[PDB]
Amino acid sequence: LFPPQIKVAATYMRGGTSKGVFFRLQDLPEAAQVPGPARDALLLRVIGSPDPYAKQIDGMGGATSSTSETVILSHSSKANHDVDYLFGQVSIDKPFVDWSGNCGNLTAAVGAFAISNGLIDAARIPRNGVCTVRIWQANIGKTIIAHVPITDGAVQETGDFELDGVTFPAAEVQIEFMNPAADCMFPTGNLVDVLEVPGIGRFNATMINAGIPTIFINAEDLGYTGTELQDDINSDNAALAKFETIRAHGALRMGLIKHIDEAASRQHTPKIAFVAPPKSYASSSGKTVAAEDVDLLVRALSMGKLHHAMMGTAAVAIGTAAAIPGTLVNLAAGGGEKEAVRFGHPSGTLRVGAQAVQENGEWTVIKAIMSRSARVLMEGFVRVPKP
Amino acid sequence: LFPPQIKVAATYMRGGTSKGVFFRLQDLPEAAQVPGPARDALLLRVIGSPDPYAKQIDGMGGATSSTSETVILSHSSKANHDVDYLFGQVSIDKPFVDWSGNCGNLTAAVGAFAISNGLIDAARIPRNGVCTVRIWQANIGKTIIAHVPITDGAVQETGDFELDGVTFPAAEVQIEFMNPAADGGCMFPTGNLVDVLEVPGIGRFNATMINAGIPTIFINAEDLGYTGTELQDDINSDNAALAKFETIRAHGALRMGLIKHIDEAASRQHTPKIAFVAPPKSYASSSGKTVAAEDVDLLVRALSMGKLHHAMMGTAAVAIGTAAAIPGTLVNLAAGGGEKEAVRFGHPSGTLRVGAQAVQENGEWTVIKAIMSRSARVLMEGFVRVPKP
Repeated sequence: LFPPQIKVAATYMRGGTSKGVFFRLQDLPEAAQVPGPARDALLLRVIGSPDPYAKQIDGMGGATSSTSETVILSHSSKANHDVDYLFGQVSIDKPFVDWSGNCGNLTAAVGAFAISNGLIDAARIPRNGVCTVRIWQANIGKTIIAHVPITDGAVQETGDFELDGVTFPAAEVQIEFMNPAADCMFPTGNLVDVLEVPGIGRFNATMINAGIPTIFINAEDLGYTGTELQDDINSDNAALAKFETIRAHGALRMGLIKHIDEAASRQHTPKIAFVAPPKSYASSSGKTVAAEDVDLLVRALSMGKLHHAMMGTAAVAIGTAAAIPGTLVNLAAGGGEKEAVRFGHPSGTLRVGAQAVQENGEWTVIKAIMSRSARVLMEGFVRVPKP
Repeated sequence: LFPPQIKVAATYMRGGTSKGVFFRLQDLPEAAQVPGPARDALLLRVIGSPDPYAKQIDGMGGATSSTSETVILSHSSKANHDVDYLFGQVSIDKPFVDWSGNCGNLTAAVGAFAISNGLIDAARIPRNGVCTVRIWQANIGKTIIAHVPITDGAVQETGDFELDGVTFPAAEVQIEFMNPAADGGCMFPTGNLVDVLEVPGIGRFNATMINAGIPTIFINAEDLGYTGTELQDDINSDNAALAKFETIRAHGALRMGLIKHIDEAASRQHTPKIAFVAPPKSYASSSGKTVAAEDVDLLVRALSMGKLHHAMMGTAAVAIGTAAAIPGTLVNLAAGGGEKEAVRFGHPSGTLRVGAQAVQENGEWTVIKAIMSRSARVLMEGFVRVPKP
């Protein structure tokens, strides 16, 4: 006989409320330097998947969607970009890596990794200040900007900026998702649709493609209040099944898939989320989120479970939808023109800015913005058995 | 002024059904090279604790007891030992690292780490074959042996040996826990093979309390209304059940003499362990595989740090094998009674075989050793980072 494990240079990082394994493209084994089965098999093995035990005890994964994540970065040859970014959502249970979406939380870590690993021109890095990293999000074909603080020519990781869902403070990293609307913001052409879901019921829904394709429904239409924590939903098999059926049909209605059964393998996109007007609740850390602290409540699912905080991509979808009068998100937030919203999720709150402009009946959004943070947890070499 | 993070050389490994962060003593910052608050603070931050979110998203931990684990290894000064092993169980919710126990699953990884990191006399490492690593378990003062395979002067990590609860095969590493009975000491601190554990207002529970591998309270599944086939989802979302187990564990700790006041159990979470046992019965494991009644001698489920464990703690496996070898314990009786040189028990992830050699001496039981096979592999090697202490 059994050959030794191979070593692959890698960095394990927290970005926002997620953890991922990061690779320079050139550090991957040659076979994995192009998309396909060899790359996917390698990433699966690094993470510890597929795992019928659902624990990822034999890999780098943490057995949750927000800890079963891989990133491949390279210097970009594209005009006006520094770094090319591929995000792979590694299935816990299936031998599958999903490449259909971005990861918003890891974006801050992408910027930092790029700087620390020479993927941006040295001339673009100030000695002290803020380095603006232009990221080509290669999964979805979008520009994202990470403003990473620099001290003495190196990434400033540590700091006093707090994120709800991140245990310890770190340096603030401002992110900007440019032109988030898919090249349509509303695939159905409607702000709100009646989603026909065979076997479940009829649901008013806003389906938006900004940040990530997302289906928003009202909490009350599912018997929820919007203050739910993970334990209220993630042990409820019937409830989880209801959510998945809706997501599948939404995917079809959005024209993301050609047929309903594609949703079985395509778990990662679209996302499904429920919204509610402000209401006070204790977050997962025990801290009180007061109704006055937020504009609305949003809970989202990822890979079949209620997410512990909020996906960064879904935060973009929330901010963008809130800015367009008449979406379910906008209405949950009290209606009107909104240039930003702070929403309550299970771990606390998150503020996203998105200014929309109307001209000739159409709504456009130049960018959605939010702050995150990132830090290296471990750097060196991951090992897997010889492929 | 927010200084850069410090870097500490470390290796992240799977050992058995657990993951932990491993350090050579000499690689630690000076202040952390002795037991104390500086060491504990470093390890807490590496793992991502204390974490009110209970997710450990800001460290190396995986938000379960079997993935919130640290190990410090050093050259031994003990006669006939190669390496000293300290295990730190890192609390998820409190700023606390518990040093009162061993970790059995990580023992195979300890052997491998020691060989790979210059802690073993080169004369004892063959170019090819088996390196017998003599480990001084410094938490509990016991000898443990790891037979680590060697190829081309390096640890042979990969192989075809499978463990239930470990996703992928690897090289078999046989482990031997020498003289596992404690010197709340003695093999049976109450002096009885079975006791009646009185928990006023909660129940009366027949129990075997044994100190071998780790102090452990065994009760019969049926006395709790369980069958022994339970999986994590049957217990870990049941706050009533978890509270009941904790009260029983506290009363067992008091009865064993491990604590003097019942309230001490709140801070002393790591030891003793509590487990429940039953005769063989068929069930689907957490992976979906059927464990047939014929495949096992008994069923055992254990809790660790207030949750049903996903597989079995290696220390508790030693307690199971040892108790099973002593005729009349609840474990022995669940396995059909009589002398028993080994048992295969069913846990939530499948089965585990443990052998324990019990021999009479002066009309009293002695247990020479307990043995089992595990495996280990490096997951990531390099440097962990934390903000400057």
